[PDB]
Amino acid sequence: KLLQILNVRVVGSGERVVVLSHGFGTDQSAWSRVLPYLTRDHRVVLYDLVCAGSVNPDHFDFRRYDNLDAYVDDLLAILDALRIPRCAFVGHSVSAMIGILASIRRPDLFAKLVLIGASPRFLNDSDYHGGFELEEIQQVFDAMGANYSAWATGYAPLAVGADVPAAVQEFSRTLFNMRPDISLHVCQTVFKTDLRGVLGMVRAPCVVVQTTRDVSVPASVAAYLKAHLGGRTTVEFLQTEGHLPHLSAPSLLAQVLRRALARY
Repeated sequence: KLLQILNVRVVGSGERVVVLSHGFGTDQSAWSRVLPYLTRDHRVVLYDLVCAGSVNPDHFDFRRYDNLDAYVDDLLAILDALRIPRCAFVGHSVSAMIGILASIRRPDLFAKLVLIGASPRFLNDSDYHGGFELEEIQQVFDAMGANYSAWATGYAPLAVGADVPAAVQEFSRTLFNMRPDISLHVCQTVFKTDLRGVLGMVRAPCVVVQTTRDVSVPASVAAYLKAHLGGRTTVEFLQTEGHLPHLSAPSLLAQVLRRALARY
């Protein structure tokens, strides 16, 4: 079942296992440029989220995946299936949220988290700056429904951030492959998620990767995570911008991953 359905791949080798888990609009191919920096040293597990365009969309149960817990269930089932008792987990965006929840459910299994493009809550609240307002997201949801292709075309370069045409082309490729109803549903699920209250339950050490601008993650979010995450947390800075550094600046991201994954 799950190992086939979610395109699970295990590559490299080592006692140090690391799971790479992609974000919204991409699939595991997003990791392809960083992957060669990890596989000499680590056993690496890749998989696609059930909402990825590279997964048959008829597996997407809208009821089941109404919250991120169901995505955590998939991740845990994959690791249990592979008989992995201990790993480091690298998660981008929605997968950083999944990683946080999964590390709380199973603190035995998650030795270290690396969180990229990460936020505990995207909507603003009283003295909390998430980056988004309700009326704004309502318009986003309408645009995704009215003309998904036009929405995706506009979003891709903004997510990449830096003027890196090859990264825009690549992210667009996978974004256009998400089924639009699934896309909208995931987008809604992420915007209703608020992990602020459970951050202190994370016991794993955490590296939060901050780029110099992310359209979906204000600069203040990383300090917030560092202040509230319950494990030993550091913020590591890349000297370039964007929400998708694994696509736009993979060599630089790989340096941070090699150091973060050295011991755990």
